[PDB]
Amino acid sequence: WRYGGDPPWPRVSPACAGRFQSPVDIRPQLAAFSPALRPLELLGFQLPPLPELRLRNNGHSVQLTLPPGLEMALGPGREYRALQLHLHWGAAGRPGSEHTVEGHRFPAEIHVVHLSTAFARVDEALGRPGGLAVLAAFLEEGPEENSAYEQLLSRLEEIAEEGSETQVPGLDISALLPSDFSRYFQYEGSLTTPPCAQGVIWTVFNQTVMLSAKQLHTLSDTLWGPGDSRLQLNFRATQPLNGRVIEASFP
Amino acid sequence: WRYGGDPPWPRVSPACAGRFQSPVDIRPQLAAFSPALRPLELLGFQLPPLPELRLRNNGHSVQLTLPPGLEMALGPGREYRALQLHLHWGAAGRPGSEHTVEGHRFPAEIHVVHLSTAFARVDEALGRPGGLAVLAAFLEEGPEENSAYEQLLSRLEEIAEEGSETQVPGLDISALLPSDFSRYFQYEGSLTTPPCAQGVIWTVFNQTVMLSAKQLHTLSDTLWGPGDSRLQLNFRATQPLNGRVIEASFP
Ligand SMILES: [Zn+2]
Ligand SMILES: [Zn+2]
Repeated sequence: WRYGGDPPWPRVSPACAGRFQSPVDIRPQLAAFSPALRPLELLGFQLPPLPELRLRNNGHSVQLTLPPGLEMALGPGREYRALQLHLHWGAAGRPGSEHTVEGHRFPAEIHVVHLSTAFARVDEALGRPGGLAVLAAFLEEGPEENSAYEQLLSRLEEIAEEGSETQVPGLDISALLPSDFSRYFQYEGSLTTPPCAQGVIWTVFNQTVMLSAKQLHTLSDTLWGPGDSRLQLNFRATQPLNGRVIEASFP
Repeated sequence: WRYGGDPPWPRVSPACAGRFQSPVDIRPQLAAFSPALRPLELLGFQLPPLPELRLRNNGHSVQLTLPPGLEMALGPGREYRALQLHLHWGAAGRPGSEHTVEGHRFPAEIHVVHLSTAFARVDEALGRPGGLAVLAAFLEEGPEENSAYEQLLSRLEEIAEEGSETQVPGLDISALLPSDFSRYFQYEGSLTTPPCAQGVIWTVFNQTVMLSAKQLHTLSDTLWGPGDSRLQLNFRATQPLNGRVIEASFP
């Protein structure tokens, strides 16, 4: 499968034709304030330099495989383990976030994908309610260089080739996300690539993360995808809410 | 195991000492109004007289086995199939609801237990978030004989001894539930008997159902449990919320 080209995604996986897909356009006017939504809690995200982590150009994104012991709770009793993180981006002067806010697309977006602690593997969790959870944050252009992101962005040149990988030092994974874990939107949707399984709990932070213009250019300009094409605009089209209500942890 | 005394339930199932158990004390002023909570949808609950349904004294309650085709939804795409319903009650002049409201225990309680349609079998769903969903309603004393409950209550004499069972005509299962499907409390907890599996979505109706004094007496004073012993006071004590916030579908 590819972005913006065949083969249709429903031909690859029937679930990609589900009613309750991601990403979505977040309309904060239509979000339901839900004071049951408490601040997110992360454990084990401050990684030491060793062991190193695998960073891969899989031809659709750059993906960092996370080690065991990264624990995340959406609440009491809603516990998850982090599996991997990856990024979605655009191209020179063209935004490439997956989620939009009132139709506005942001320059890029980070997804941290987690498995519910009730499941031992991803394939048992696919399509099950709350089986997977994703933490998502928008990346915007800021004045300063983000030093947490520089650790990964400085390594993209090694993995320019489609299907290539490299080992990188452990880093503070939580420093790739916003500092405010109390303000977020939450809704139930899907994986945004095949197999597009539903039951995924998406949490989208209100606060954004700032990268420099150079950093954003490095992200969009360095990697190559399938065919002789640049790996760019690697975001799925907006999917309708279809009656789902997005919750907000703040009024 | 048995209600009242030992064997401590943790000795039978260590799961019963989990952090997120049911039932709980509902305190409506501390419940969180969540406008995303939509009216419950129940289709296929209006059963014809045939085929007949199994009604069983199992020593811990009276349980009606439900046929296939009772579909329930808690939300968009969050669907369930009904498995069975059973009751909890007290004894002469003593209430035996499981859930309580601000300390108040009601005469009795009905539990309609469902399986998430993401799972083929109950055993796969046990311990998985949202795997099972229970619809719970309080039973109260009113001036009139409840016609719906009378179809079950008039058959208890036939199954008085522990482990006996009879066949009853199909009935409208939705007629056992309260008037307003838009007004409920919701939280995540557990089965209230061993094996005390967690991940159970409990939906407790704001409105009650009314049975006559004669009907409540009949429920509490007809069935026999484990030993020459009456089947009475078959409720678990309330359990600490341990940080869980009870949500409400209404302000
Ligand atoms: Zn993604
Ligand atoms: Zn019960």
